[PDB]
Amino acid sequence: TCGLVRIRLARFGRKNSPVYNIVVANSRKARDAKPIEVLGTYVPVPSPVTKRELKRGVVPIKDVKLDFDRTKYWIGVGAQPSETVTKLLRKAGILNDAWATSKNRKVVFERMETL
Amino acid sequence: SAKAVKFLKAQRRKQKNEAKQATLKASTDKVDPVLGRAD
RNA sequence: CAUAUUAUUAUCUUAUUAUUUAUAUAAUAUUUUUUAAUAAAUAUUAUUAAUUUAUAUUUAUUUAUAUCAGAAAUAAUAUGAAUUAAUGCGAAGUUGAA
RNA sequence: UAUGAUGUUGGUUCAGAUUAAGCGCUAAAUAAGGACAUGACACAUGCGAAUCAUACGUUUAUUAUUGAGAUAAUAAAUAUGUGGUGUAAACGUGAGUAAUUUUAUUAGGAAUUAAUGAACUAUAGAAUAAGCUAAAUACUUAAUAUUAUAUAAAAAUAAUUUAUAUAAUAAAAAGGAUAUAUAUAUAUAUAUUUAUCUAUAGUCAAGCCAAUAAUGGUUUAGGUAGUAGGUUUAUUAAGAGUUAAACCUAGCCAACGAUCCAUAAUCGAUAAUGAAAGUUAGAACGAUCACGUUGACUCUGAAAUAUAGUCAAUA
Ligand SMILES: [Mg+2]
Ligand SMILES: [Mg+2]
Ligand SMILES: [Mg+2]
Ligand SMILES: [Mg+2]
Ligand SMILES: [Mg+2]
Ligand SMILES: [Mg+2]
Ligand SMILES: [Mg+2]
Ligand SMILES: [Mg+2]
Ligand SMILES: [Mg+2]
Ligand SMILES: [Mg+2]
Ligand SMILES: [Mg+2]
Ligand SMILES: [Mg+2]
Ligand SMILES: [Mg+2]
Ligand SMILES: [Mg+2]
Ligand SMILES: [Mg+2]
Ligand SMILES: [Mg+2]
Repeated sequence: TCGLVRIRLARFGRKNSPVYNIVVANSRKARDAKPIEVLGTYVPVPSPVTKRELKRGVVPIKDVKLDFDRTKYWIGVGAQPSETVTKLLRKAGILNDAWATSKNRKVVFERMETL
Repeated sequence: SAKAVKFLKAQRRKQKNEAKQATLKASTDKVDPVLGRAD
């Protein structure tokens, strides 16, 4: 994270049940103040799955809603995503491995796009 | 005292303007609305 | 009659600051005229530190204007007041006959 | 609820919902949402802004070469020395403020806002010399790198824009960390890293003005002399009596309420209520402004009368 424009997560919800708002915001402004744009939402809690479903083969899913075309516009301009936003966008395929870090093998499931 | 001289200048200007307004009230040739001009 | 706070000013005082005047054997840099100490070579010749000198950058001193804030005067905004005006209520009644 | 009874006018009260709530009595567990509205009254105590050793310096220990030290390699220590970045935000508050710069709205404007980037993006380039610091990426001095003219062209024209050619733009910088390669510990030369400076554009941002609305008292009725307007000058990136100077004109506001006084931060896709128009609040969520004990000024900076600095006031 650096620069004036940053793509971050703003905390919404209630105590002990966070949800997050993927926003484009000024660095110098407050975390929960109204941002430049609201690119999406991110619900951190995985969807619970039945013990049976663990055996069947499905995994918990985390729900992210995002504007793919607009996030490309903001990344192009030089808005600097944060570490968590970097992780989210990199899984989405928006960001490639150039954004990986040393701190961060096999692929059970490759990324797939569907309607 | 520059304040005193400035105040005197302001006063002179103001009284000049009030005299101008008072004499401008009677500067207009006021005909008789009843009887028209004198002749 | 007494206390309090904002506001202003042809008044008094003024921190600091901003411009603005003038003065510096006043400084610092460079430019001259010069004086000492030091080096190299066969009388020196240049070098540093000081002497005078005239351009900048400031310091001290002053001239003027404005200026925080203080008084003094006025006004208001309030707060209290002996003295004092009116009226409201109620107790059972008292007096007139409007 | 009048009335001896009737009809009507007329007030008073009640039924409903709510709260930034308080109090009386009473009270089990859990989940969530809030919590000094009053004295912007005063404050004990502890915390809330640090970080960088890969900027410069210091200080050790071992090994090697040199002879008390000197120089390298490797380990460390050093944020009480010199430096870089950060505190214009966020947090809290609602004193001031009735608009002279505040709030809300507009598919609103120009002066037709700067050779401003503040901190990232994409591109090119450059990174020189001295001095002073003990040394430097600290400071100074110096080197090199849009606007105004003149010619035309047009039209979105009685100006702007375009292109050209000149003038000045002309304004900078900084190295550290590793490796290696040369040669003669000394320099030097490349590469990798992380910095530095300039330029174009993008993004994020700023400054200014307009129109409409924004509480009560006229038992506050006249107010205003920079006052209202014009012309110049200084200042600003930029208009304007905004501030300072000069000279002209006599205007401007006002019974559809000026000026003055009192009170108040303002608002919403927020909260309460109603059938609705509306009315109330502005706690909580969010937006804007103001302030950080009080007043004025100054430096830096693009942006500050800064929670900075100076001066004064209070304690
Ligand atoms: Mg009765
Ligand atoms: Mg709770
Ligand atoms: Mg309070
Ligand atoms: Mg070191
Ligand atoms: Mg230090
Ligand atoms: Mg602030
Ligand atoms: Mg530098
Ligand atoms: Mg005026
Ligand atoms: Mg108030
Ligand atoms: Mg109100
Ligand atoms: Mg307030
Ligand atoms: Mg609120
Ligand atoms: Mg509160
Ligand atoms: Mg302030
Ligand atoms: Mg306090
Ligand atoms: Mg203050």
